Amino acid sequence: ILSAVLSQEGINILTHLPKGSAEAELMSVVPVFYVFHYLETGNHWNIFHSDPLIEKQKLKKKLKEGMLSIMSYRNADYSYSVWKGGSASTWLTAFALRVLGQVNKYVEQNQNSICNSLLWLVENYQLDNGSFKENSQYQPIKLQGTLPVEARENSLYLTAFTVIGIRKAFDICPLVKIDTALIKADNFLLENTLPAQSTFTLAISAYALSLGDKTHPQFRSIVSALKREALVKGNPPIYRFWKDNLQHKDSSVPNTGTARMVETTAYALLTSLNLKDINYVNPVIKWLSEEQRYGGGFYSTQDTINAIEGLTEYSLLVKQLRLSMDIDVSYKHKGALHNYKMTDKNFLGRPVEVLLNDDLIVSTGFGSGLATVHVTTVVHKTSTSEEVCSFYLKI
Amino acid sequence: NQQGVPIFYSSKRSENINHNSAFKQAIQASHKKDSSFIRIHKVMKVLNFTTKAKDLHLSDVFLKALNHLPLEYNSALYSRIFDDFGTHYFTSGSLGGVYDLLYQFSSEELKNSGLTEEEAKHCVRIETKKRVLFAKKTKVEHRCTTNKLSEKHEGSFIQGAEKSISLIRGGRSEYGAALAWEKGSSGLEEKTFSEWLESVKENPAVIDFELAPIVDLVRNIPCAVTKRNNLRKALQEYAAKFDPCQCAPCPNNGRPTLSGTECLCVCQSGTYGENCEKQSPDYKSNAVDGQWGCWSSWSTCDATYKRSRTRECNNPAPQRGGKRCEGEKRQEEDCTFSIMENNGQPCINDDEEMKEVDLPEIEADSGCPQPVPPENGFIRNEKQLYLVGEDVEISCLTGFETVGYQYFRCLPDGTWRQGDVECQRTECIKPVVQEVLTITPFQRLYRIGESIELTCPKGFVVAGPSRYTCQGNSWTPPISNSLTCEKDTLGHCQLGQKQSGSECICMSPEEDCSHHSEDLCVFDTDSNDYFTSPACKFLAEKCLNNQQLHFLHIGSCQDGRQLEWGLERTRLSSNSTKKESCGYDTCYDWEKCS
Ligand SMILES: *[C@H]1O[C@H](CO)[C@@H](O)[C@H](O)[C@@H]1O
Ligand SMILES: *[C@H]1O[C@H](CO)[C@@H](O)[C@H](O)[C@@H]1O
Repeated sequence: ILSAVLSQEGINILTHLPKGSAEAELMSVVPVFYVFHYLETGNHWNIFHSDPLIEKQKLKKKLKEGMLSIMSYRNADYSYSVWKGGSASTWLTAFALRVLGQVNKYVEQNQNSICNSLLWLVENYQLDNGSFKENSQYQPIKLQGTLPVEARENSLYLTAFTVIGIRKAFDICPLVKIDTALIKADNFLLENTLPAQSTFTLAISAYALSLGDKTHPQFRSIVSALKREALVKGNPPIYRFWKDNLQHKDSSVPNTGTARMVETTAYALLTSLNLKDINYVNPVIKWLSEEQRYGGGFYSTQDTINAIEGLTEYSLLVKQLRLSMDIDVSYKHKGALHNYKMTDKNFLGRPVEVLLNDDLIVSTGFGSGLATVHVTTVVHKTSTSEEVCSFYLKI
Repeated sequence: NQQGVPIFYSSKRSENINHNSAFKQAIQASHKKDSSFIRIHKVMKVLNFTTKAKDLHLSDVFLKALNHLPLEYNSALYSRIFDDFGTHYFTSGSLGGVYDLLYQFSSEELKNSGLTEEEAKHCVRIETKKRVLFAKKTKVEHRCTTNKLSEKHEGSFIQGAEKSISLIRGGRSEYGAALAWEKGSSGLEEKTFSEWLESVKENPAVIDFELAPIVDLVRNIPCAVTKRNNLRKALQEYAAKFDPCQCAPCPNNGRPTLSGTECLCVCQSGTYGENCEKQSPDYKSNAVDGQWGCWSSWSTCDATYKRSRTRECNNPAPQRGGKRCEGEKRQEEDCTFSIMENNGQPCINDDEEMKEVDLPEIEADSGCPQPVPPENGFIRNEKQLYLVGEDVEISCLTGFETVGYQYFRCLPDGTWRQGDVECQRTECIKPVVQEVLTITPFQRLYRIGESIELTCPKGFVVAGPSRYTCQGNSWTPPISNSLTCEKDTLGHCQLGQKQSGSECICMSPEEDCSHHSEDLCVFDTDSNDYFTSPACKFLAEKCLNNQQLHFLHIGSCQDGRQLEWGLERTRLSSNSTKKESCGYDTCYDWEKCS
């Protein structure tokens, strides 16, 4: 187990915010939602030193204020914008549903809203091949950061980024029509990622399919690719991360070795954290942890939302994984054969024999962990059975 | 003055070889009376040097103090090293000596001498030559010997000065000190100067040199990355104290300069006195130039990376036509906040990154390597090394499910015990999709026995078959790139012709015909018989010899009414005023294409 917490202050800043410009106003308020998801879901109300119970409600007040605050950027037709006069942006629309979906857990949303907002993207902004398009009035945004990309490479980023929103908030409006939309889109990402264009593209793409069918042939192919680009310090690895680069793209400059990587490796971390391959994940969060020092800070809120959801998911993957089992072996008809309570302290409780010829039933109620049952059976057969022999012998 | 941004630089640019009292004596002398100054210098180069770029060898005293540095930033203790060791180090430079002297004349005296700037500078140039340089010399000019000023000092221009300041770097101090004006050196020897010159090669000083930040030096200590970045930050804050922006302005467009803890005022020409308040009636001006206030304190880090700093043009805000101060009122740099950690204040050290694939190296450990999943499956549980007796669980890819013993066990052997395991399962997934087609129905997974229907737009149909079915884990079988929808004859042109140049001209019999159309039957007026012929080839030959070659009868040539009829058909051809030509060469005058 590794420690991944937050400074008492850090949170303080995030919750307090800075104020003035409408610009990055939204950017102003997104973090609170994450600092709540992480603070509630991984229970950590306790950090404060004051009264945790009312402090929880203090954030809630800020959280609902902030909830309508985002609505400001919602249009007529339910599509998110920066300015109503402004323009409707396919980018922000996805990014809203992504923020909302995580929040819906503990702050109930306007259901009918979420839906029409969804149906906007799907019915209007999806090609015949699943891929999504940014609407127009194209605007570089300070918040967006590393998102800008070249050639089709941007179709991929966006399709995957909008997939993420739709995955995140699908629960709230499970529509037969938008599940289909997900099917078509997912296929794009699988069937159109493989010859990898960027590390940043590989990663979100990986992460987006990571929120879908995580057993898929093509997908695990992709995940392998990403998993092979990784950087390490110390072997066996103590530290692991990803840098954004391709073999064509070298200059004697500081900028290429540029933060973009924190975002890309954050998408990797989030990908694997879904696969629940903690072995892979450990050197990353140690390093991402270690990152603040090496990194200085996370340049823009975009990655900082993903880093936080990382630390969140991990601290609650640990929790799922701990062994508190209560296994029971019994004969279906004849009596109760023994049964053993298995924990961290007393794992691999025993081996026991099977006495009687009654179907065997191994079975825990609700419990937390991972246990392995082996049923090695021992039998004797004559020589001249087809099973073993193929010839007629004598001597 | 380019303190700036990143700060490496060249020493041809400062031209202030000014010591503690080198500059201070001049400023303090300048308060005594309206003064002008005459500089004379002579470089004496000895050698160059290039400090090698990497793997530099640092000193004990330095490496020492460079260590007793705390991990956590502390402007207090960090600043310390700049005071003691410095800021930059020489990548390259020269070593030797400089004859460098600054002469102080009361501007009243110069006006009394009446010499032009070019004259005055030259009288010092040639007088030095005669008096100190020892050379059998350029002929003097009585312009420099018998003017109203030199006349009052035994014909010397130099001895006219209130005093001189020595900026001589190099050689033995005995010989150097003598070259500065003193009554003791006042009957001194030219002999002195040549002796000094030899001394300079045995006792040089660094002149004419390039620099680079002392920080780039600290690269391989315990906590390099930590202390090196801790120091760039500390470098910024250290810079601010040294700036003279904080000095209050000087009475008369005087530019205040800092040394140590004090601002002494630098005076404009025609002003003197302790703070440039006094002026002889020669100064005939009250224009004031603007100079910045000091910078602001940074604004707290923002909604964006962004942060703010500010000055205003008010220290000596401009008046009655003084120069507007030049630079930035404002400054955006981007910034950050610290969020994750409590414990460490960590130490990273100049490690070396590596793509993971390239290091595959140790087996002493004796755990088993990653094993081989079976076809259509994967290992649930990735590592490089597994301890002996560990299990790894095999599961199957989508649409396939485990049949049997799901585990391999790591043997002390190094070998794997390998299970009774297979990935049988029948659930076809959505096939290798070509952008062109569209399958129906559209699902994530298909059941054993469901069929899909490949369909395309109107003008087109499918290259391979249209209906695949899901049997024994395969279909029956999809092209995987061998299938899309392209229409025959890829302003449409008539059946005899093809398009080639955005203008409808005939397809050539020999060339374009090749793809197997139906065996047609055709009558030929030149032959007076018929022949069975491919269709493509026929519709070409219409162009050339149509009036010779008619359309007759679909299928290979064969007897019946069909044949006797097509014969009549094109025997009655002459009188027919109207022949239609849809798929047939023609429709009779009497018929309609149907
Ligand atoms: C503006 O003032 C500040 C404080 O002295 C410095 O950071 C900068 O060099 C400039 O002089
Ligand atoms: C502010 O800084 C500028 C140079 O950056 C000067 O022009 C001015 O005198 C003041 O020092």
